[PDB]
Amino acid sequence: GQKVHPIGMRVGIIRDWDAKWYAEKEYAEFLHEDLRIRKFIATKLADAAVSTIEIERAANRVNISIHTAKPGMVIGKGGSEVENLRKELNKLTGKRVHINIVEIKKPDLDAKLVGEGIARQLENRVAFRRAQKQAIQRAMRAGAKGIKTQVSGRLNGADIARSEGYSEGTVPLHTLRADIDYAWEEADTTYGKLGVKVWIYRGEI
RNA sequence: GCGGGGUGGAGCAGUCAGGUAGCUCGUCGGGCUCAUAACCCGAAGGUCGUAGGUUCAAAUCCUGCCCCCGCAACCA
RNA sequence: GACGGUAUCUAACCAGAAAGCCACGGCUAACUACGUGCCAGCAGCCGCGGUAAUACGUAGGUGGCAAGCGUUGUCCGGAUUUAUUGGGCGUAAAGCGAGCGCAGGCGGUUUCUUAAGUCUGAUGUGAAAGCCCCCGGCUCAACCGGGGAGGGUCAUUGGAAACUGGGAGACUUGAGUGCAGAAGAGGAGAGUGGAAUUCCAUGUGUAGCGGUGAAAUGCGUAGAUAUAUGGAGGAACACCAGUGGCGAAGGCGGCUCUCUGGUCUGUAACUGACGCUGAGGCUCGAAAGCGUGGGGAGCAAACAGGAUUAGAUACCCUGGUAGUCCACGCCGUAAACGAUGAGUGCUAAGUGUUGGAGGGUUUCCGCCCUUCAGUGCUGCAGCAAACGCAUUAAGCACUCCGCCUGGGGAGUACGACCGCAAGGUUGAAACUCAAAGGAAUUGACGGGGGCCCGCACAAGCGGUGGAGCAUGUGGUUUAAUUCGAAGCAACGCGAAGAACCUUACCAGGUCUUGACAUCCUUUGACCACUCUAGAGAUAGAGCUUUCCCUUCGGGGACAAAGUGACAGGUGGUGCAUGGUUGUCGUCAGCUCGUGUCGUGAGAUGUUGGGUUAAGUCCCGCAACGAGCGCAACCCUUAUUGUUAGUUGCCAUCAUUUAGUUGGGCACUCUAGCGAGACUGCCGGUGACAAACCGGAGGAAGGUGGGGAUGACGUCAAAUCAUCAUGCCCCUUAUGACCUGGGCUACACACGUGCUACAAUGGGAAGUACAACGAGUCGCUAGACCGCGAGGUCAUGCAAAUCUCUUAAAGCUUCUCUCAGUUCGGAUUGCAGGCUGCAACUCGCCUGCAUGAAGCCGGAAUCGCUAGUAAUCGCGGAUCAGCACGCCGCGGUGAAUACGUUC
RNA sequence: GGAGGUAUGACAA
Ligand SMILES: [K+]
Ligand SMILES: [K+]
Ligand SMILES: [K+]
Ligand SMILES: [K+]
Ligand SMILES: [K+]
Ligand SMILES: [K+]
Ligand SMILES: [K+]
Ligand SMILES: [K+]
Ligand SMILES: [K+]
Ligand SMILES: [K+]
Ligand SMILES: [K+]
Ligand SMILES: [K+]
Ligand SMILES: [K+]
Ligand SMILES: [K+]
Ligand SMILES: [K+]
Ligand SMILES: [K+]
Ligand SMILES: [K+]
Ligand SMILES: [K+]
Ligand SMILES: [K+]
Ligand SMILES: [K+]
Ligand SMILES: [Mg+2]
Ligand SMILES: [Mg+2]
Ligand SMILES: [Mg+2]
Ligand SMILES: [Mg+2]
Ligand SMILES: [Mg+2]
Ligand SMILES: [Mg+2]
Ligand SMILES: [Mg+2]
Ligand SMILES: [Mg+2]
Ligand SMILES: [Mg+2]
Ligand SMILES: [Mg+2]
Ligand SMILES: [Mg+2]
Ligand SMILES: [Mg+2]
Ligand SMILES: [Mg+2]
Ligand SMILES: [Mg+2]
Ligand SMILES: [Mg+2]
Ligand SMILES: [Mg+2]
Ligand SMILES: [Mg+2]
Ligand SMILES: [Mg+2]
Ligand SMILES: [Mg+2]
Ligand SMILES: [Mg+2]
Ligand SMILES: [Mg+2]
Ligand SMILES: [Mg+2]
Ligand SMILES: [Mg+2]
Ligand SMILES: [Mg+2]
Repeated sequence: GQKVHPIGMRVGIIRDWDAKWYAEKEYAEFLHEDLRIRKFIATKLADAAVSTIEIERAANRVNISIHTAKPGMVIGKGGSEVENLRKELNKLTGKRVHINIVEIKKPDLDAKLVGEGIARQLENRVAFRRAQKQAIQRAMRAGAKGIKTQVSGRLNGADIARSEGYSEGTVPLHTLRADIDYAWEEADTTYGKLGVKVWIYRGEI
């Protein structure tokens, strides 16, 4: 059957909100500025392994923390690239933006990056079994307590869609204390959308 | 000309022996079934071919007339 | 010298004139694009084609072969698929139903002999050409020539002599005879016994009997059935009785006698291979059937009647003829079965039993051992596709016979033989299919079995189906009644808000780089507002008309224009998809790694014994572990310590109409941090286990109550209108703007609701008790106006402070008095109130008037196991306004569960 | 434990 979102289930139990601000009358305004901020960054930094955006609001300011496995690319030479990002965000948001780059250690354990990686390979006509197996290898070598991956759609151009997935170790989706990262990424192929889902189980909380 | 028949959609009673219009299957509506059949429950469908008489009252008795069916309509 | 100026040779000249055919899904060497969309076509077989075809057609490539390449036809091969080499017959095709036997095939030991078979030597011959072998010739090869070899079940002749055969002997083990015993439903004939059924007669006796799931037909007051005593007649033989016995098989069951077959065991006197098998022939051969003559109790095709049923030419019931029985003569077939031909020998064991034999003990009885022949069970080796067989082989061998060669057409046709007939025996082909089949495996299923669970049923309570109305759906209607959902799992569903908007539909009016983007662009503002026209969109006017900066060259931020790329689709396909969801179901399962078993698919684990809500745990186990689920971690609710004490609270105090003010946070409460339940404690049961039963303490006890949490998968289930997206389609349009209409249309059918049908009530008055929640142009106190909906001035509160919000059921009095009513409140008239630019189509509310059906609801059907159902209100999301819906909240608060057949 | 005997359901997918 259908399963609860692994992150939505643990938000407020062991996982915290990414939108780390409070508001009453500007809640609607702030929320949809965040969506424009998140959408803009996902376009500007599509080439950098940007995983988590945390937004904090202090009066007229907007503090934005960007987690990236390629901090050097995001920053650029002498902060050229991030500085061009604050100006673009300042124009977009209409207020002061501070951008904080955070280094993602162990990107092989970050579901979004792993899912994005598998998605890119499928777009290169890489064997879908191969793409998932080597993602599993990297995650386990990085020390994951377990990893689970799945690809759905018209695999290798098959007329009839099907889902093929692989797992290793433990992925206890019902254990609420388990720190299970999840991501869904889409790979657009010649035949249409392929859905890549990744579950990574790190040290339980 | 000799008989037989006209009553609900069809097939039949009731007609002799006057009082109250039904039975069989079917039709329609609802149930039951995944569905159909079977089954269950409700409803509808004729003032008795048609028009006069007799009577307190007729589908019934009397009379006519129109329809439908089997016979006959000529023998050495 | 016909060939003939032919071969051949030499010189010059030019790459110049000289390649195709088939195949490329697998077999099978060779792959991609278009085109086509179960069409056109391909195809040797399997099979391709249903709008993204390496299989159809074309092209480019590629493969094979090449002056050829392919197709068709024919033969051999592959084909062990007629098996001599070289197969089979328990269940796949295949053992004749069984015996007796002529011919034939085969046949024990041995001496001598022969030598037909067999083996061997020599000679003769097996023409030439041809294949093959050497050797030469043509420039090579083909081709030609020379020399050989090979080829015969050949003849003549000389040898050998084991084996088969012939001849003369000998032998005793096979086979038979004798002698001595053993058992038997073996057969035939003639008698005979009891039990029971039926009929008949006679008493007794009185209204039923009989029968089925339930009934009826039937029998009986003309005396039944039952009961007693008898008589008649037919058929079959209870107990004994037993994978017990006998027989070739079919078969044979009371007892007695007469005639008669066979088998088994000892003995070892006799014969001396006399044997085995056996086409063709002959004999026997269940049951049904046939003929002639008897018999006829019971049973029972047919048949009759009664039922069942949609129909029943059935199953069921009541009857009942042939037949079943006897004699004689036919028939000659059966899942005539061990679905396993006969004879012989050989190849572990264990244990029953029938008939014998021998010995060792036992007083006998019997026990012990050895053995023969049957009959069973279990089980090695071996065999087998497996199932299984296994000294009673399906094992290892030899002999003879029968039979088989894909399924269907066929055991049919024709012919023949046999038969009284019914039919039997023998037995094809055309044509057709690419399968039929055996065993085993995993699932699913069963009107199979066992064990369990769930408001599944049962036990209850209240409903739905009837009425009115609300709402969704079908249908119909319509210019449109937008699209989606359809068994559970569509139908108060997407819609948590259709008057306009929404809106996707329709009519009319309109626009064509566009309502919305990006990119180029240009002598920069654009909007905005104003007026006319217009339903409006829109036009035609007036009027204003932009910033950032750097050095002054400009650029960049934004329009707005221009123009071409492009935009735009709630257009299609949820059978191309991602995501999301329902569903089985919070049911307990679903698997993997390694090992092991199996030829194999698979199996094991995961089953078994317990236990649990649970694949929960324990124990056992050819398994040992692991993962996804279960459980736990999370939320809420029930008790409590501590910290905190306002806006919450008021016990001890004084005060106020007031928890008011002072004062205090003690209690309540709010909220963080903690405490508490863990089978932890105790008794019993249990396999020293898991666990179960009860107990104490405790606010809470065994998951405390509830929630969140939904395994691998299932239904090509839902969604291309949330979004996204492959492919397809539209592009002055299927895009876009506007006003109006529609989505709310109504002869009808269904789903879900609401309100009722009254007195456990209606009406009036008085009085009490919640919780979850919401609030800024919002929630609104208080006062005043209005019958009311509400209006007016005005107040507090961005809020455990103010407000919505004095909850309704409830309780206490009064009234009504069973009435379609003082029940019910549909429908309609009139008059108003709000929100809105506007409520005619289409809003909600109010007053007055009006006062419909409905008297508790057919078949059928739904929810619920307690703070639940039932009933009562309250808040919220969407929302200007608008729900009887949805989500949540508290009040009051039951009935029942024996039990698991359905 | 094992063994011989006593109503209906298009076609493709
Ligand atoms: K082909
Ligand atoms: K052979
Ligand atoms: K036989
Ligand atoms: K010889
Ligand atoms: K005898
Ligand atoms: K006879
Ligand atoms: K024996
Ligand atoms: K054939
Ligand atoms: K409906
Ligand atoms: K889907
Ligand atoms: K295994
Ligand atoms: K506390
Ligand atoms: K699409
Ligand atoms: K879409
Ligand atoms: K309703
Ligand atoms: K209703
Ligand atoms: K009262
Ligand atoms: K309106
Ligand atoms: K009702
Ligand atoms: K509202
Ligand atoms: Mg190939
Ligand atoms: Mg082709
Ligand atoms: Mg051959
Ligand atoms: Mg068979
Ligand atoms: Mg057979
Ligand atoms: Mg007979
Ligand atoms: Mg036969
Ligand atoms: Mg024996
Ligand atoms: Mg019940
Ligand atoms: Mg109703
Ligand atoms: Mg659909
Ligand atoms: Mg509209
Ligand atoms: Mg409109
Ligand atoms: Mg689907
Ligand atoms: Mg299982
Ligand atoms: Mg488990
Ligand atoms: Mg076990
Ligand atoms: Mg759980
Ligand atoms: Mg579908
Ligand atoms: Mg689309
Ligand atoms: Mg509607
Ligand atoms: Mg009444
Ligand atoms: Mg329950
Ligand atoms: Mg309640």
